[PDB]
Amino acid sequence: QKVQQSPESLSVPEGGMASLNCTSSDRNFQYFWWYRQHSGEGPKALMSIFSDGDKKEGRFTAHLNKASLHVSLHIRDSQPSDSALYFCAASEQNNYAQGLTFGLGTRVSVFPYIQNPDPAVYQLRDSKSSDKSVCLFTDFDSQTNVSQSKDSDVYITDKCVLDMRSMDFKSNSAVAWSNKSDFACANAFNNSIIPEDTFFP
Amino acid sequence: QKTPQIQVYSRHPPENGKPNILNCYVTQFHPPHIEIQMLKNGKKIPKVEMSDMSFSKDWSFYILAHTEFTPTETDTYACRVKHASMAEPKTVYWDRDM
Amino acid sequence: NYTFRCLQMSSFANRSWSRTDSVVWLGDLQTHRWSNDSATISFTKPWSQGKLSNQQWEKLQHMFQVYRVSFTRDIQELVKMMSPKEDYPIEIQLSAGCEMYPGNASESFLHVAFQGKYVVRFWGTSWQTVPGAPSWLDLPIKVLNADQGTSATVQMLLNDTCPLFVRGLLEAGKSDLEKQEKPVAWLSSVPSSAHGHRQLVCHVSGFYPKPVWVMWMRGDQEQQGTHRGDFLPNADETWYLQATLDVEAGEEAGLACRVKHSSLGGQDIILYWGSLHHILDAQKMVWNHRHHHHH
Amino acid sequence: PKVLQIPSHQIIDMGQMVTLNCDPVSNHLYFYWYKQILGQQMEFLVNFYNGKVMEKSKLFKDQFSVERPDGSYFTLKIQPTALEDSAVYFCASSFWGAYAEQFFGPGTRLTVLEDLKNVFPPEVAVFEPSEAEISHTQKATLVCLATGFYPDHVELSWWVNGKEVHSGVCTDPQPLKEQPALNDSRYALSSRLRVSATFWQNPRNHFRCQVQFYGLSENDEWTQDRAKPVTQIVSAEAWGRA
Ligand SMILES: *[C@@H]1O[C@H](CO)[C@@H](O[C@@H]2O[C@H](CO)[C@@H](O[C@@H]3O[C@H](CO)[C@@H](O)[C@H](O[C@H]4O[C@H](CO)[C@@H](O)[C@H](O)[C@@H]4O)[C@@H]3O)[C@H](O)[C@H]2NC(C)=O)[C@H](O)[C@H]1NC(C)=O
Ligand SMILES: *[C@@H]1O[C@H](CO)[C@@H](O[C@@H]2O[C@H](CO)[C@@H](O)[C@H](O)[C@H]2NC(C)=O)[C@H](O)[C@H]1NC(C)=O
Ligand SMILES: *[C@@H]1O[C@H](CO)[C@@H](O)[C@H](O)[C@H]1NC(C)=O
Repeated sequence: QKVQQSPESLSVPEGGMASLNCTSSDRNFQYFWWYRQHSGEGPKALMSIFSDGDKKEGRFTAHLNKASLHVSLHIRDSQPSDSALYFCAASEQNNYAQGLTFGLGTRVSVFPYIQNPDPAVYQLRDSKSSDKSVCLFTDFDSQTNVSQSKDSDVYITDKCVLDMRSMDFKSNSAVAWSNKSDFACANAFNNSIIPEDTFFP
Repeated sequence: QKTPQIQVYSRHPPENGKPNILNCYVTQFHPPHIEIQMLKNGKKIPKVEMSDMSFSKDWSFYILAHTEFTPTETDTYACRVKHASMAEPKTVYWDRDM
Repeated sequence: NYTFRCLQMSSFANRSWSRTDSVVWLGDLQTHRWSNDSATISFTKPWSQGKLSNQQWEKLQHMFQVYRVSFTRDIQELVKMMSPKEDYPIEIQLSAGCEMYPGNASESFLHVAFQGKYVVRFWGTSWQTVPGAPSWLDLPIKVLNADQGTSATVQMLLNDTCPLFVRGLLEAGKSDLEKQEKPVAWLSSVPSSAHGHRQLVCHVSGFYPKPVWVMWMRGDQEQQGTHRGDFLPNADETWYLQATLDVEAGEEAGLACRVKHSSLGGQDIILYWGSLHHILDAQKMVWNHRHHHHH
Repeated sequence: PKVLQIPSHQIIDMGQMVTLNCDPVSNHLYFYWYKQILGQQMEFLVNFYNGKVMEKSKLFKDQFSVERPDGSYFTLKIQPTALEDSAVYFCASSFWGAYAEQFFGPGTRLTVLEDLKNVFPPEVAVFEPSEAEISHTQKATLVCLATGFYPDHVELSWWVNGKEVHSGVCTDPQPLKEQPALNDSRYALSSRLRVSATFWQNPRNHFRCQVQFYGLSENDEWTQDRAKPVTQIVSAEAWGRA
């Protein structure tokens, strides 16, 4: 590929640091741009970096080494607003009318620290008719990774982060549901690495 | 402002009856707005060609006027130059012996 | 070693009247001309596009066209801010290009003169005032440096485009740059300037490249009183030069003008004062007169 | 000062002509079109300036046509349309052709289908918080489930007491296929809203899950004897329980 980026995905705690790397395979493609796309939107350019060395724009610094065709992006004091898809684009040297050559991008996920985790799985009843049931795995720590569903009949969503602005509380949550009556919250999420301190009703 | 220096000279030796080219080399002037006239017996020559205006290391402008001419023993040739730095137009006559 | 030069001449008469004309040189040869009335850059040699593709050249012209327009808008607006308020006429000259050195070595430059005085330069990544420049220029410079797209474009033009273009230009026009044009010489005399003295003129024309050697000789003895004139251009892109010698009456005998130039190949032009070749040239170059000198 | 694109989403049948509109930034000279597949790879298509195409990629087929007439949008026509043309199309404008920031638009979600018989709107349901959670955490999380929608043209939003809320809300970034083995499977999306137990326990508080679907137009022909899957809103509501 023309623009190689590493890592594929990165997870950083709030206030933490994240380093993104990018390399050009073409000697003519030595001028770089760092673009950022928030899921379901048009990308926004963070900064250009056409000369060797550092370029500091607040919490963001881009380093360039044209000699080794390497550009990098360093994020300090990572905020949830920084959770996006980071693109590295390269511009061809001496070409005054050209498009952008984007890399595959790095999926950056800024996660929060759980002061007191209370991991549990709850059964939620439907508002109109009880005929439907969902399993909610909430208040778990950031270390716990919600694994993908093995059984096709049961659907398990990815980890989600809520922020209760007024209360200054944040919590991770996973959702699971089944069309099959032979379904239990205890015997749900079995494929996932759930902690031993988990509560069940 | 800088007063222009006019230098009139033939391209080839001034052999009479032989078609030649007469050059007029205006230099050391400022501003670039100038009016260069080439004259045959004090009458304006029509087919006068000008070089594109350029400037030297000292930022002062220079230009070359030139026309096809057949010199004779009896005709006179001159370069009439009008420039902001001069109250009256300078006219240097072609003197093939200098 | 060659120097590529883009010479821009901008003149502003009022808030509505302005004019921007450019000429391009590779050494002493004109490669381009861009007059205000022409919307596109015009080639003055068959090899003026260098080794750039038609698409490459088009891309370059498009940005230059945008530049010219924007540059006029930009100055006209910076004239309002400038103090004293509107000092028309306004004469802005820009000298940009690169000097080629052996290998991949090259050095670019962009120099600006306001009212015929060198004031601003593009250095590294920013526009900067030069020592001595008027202190009022610091603000428009700070304003100029705010344009991120201008500093990026200027950086690519100077750092990449210029040397890359010139490299291919020297290759494309080598035959025309390495041309050897034979000089031609003739003699004349004028009664200047001190009493009882006569000035002997040695005319040398149509030589290329520029370096020559023209000396009045009395056998093998170089006459120390020789005054070499300035190099004067010819329309065909060749040169003219003259050497003068002030001599007392009768001292003309035994004198000769010696011309040494690269195109001759060791066969130096020797013109003997008094000789049949000299009388036969004098005879066809006569005119009706009496001499006047202004200098 | 922002690049605008009309429409947001568009569903077209194979072979038909489709026009993607874009209103660039005022004073911008160079215009662009980009193709983005599955919200990942961003692909350059065309560069347009001075009323002509300045650069085109291999991805810019003979089916694609680009133009900008005086006083109208910078457009991208696709005639005829192919199934592979289903992607998000991005408009971009810049002051320069290179080395200057390109300003992107929100994009148009083009969906080229074999038959429109595969288009289905979402079925939205709200799941009331667990009484166990209320007594264990003193916080009430209610989950919303949008189901059986095709194509992936949904916008989920929570509405508490008539006002749209953003605090304590967590919508899934990308939906899931009900049959991942199937090529044309109906997607499913979920969102969670957390409030204090005191707030949920109040039966005077009204919580609503609103799902905006981007379906078919009135111009499109609907042969099947079922409700037309148009650009509609499918909202599901619940009240606080004492
Ligand atoms: C176009 O050409 C110009 C030059 O003609 C060029 O400008 C130069 O770019 C470089 C690098 O971006 C600049 O060099 C730096 O200068 C500063 C101090 O002046 C140093 O801090 C830099 O870093 C060094 O020091 C570090 C140690 O603390 C090292 O870790 C590091 O390795 C470096 O050695 C570095 O030297 C330079 O300032 C400018 N030159 C001028 C005159 O401004 C410009 O970048 C080119 N533009 C493009 C688009 O290519
Ligand atoms: C040549 O010089 C003139 C002088 O400014 C330029 O003419 C102006 O151009 C703009 C747009 O075309 C007009 O709005 C003005 O009315 C013109 N002003 C005057 C005094 O004529 C002209 O642009 C320059 N030539 C080219 C090809 O750009
Ligand atoms: C502006 O400049 C031109 C020529 O230099 C002149 O003829 C014209 O009258 C001037 N404009 C005004 C308003 O005087």
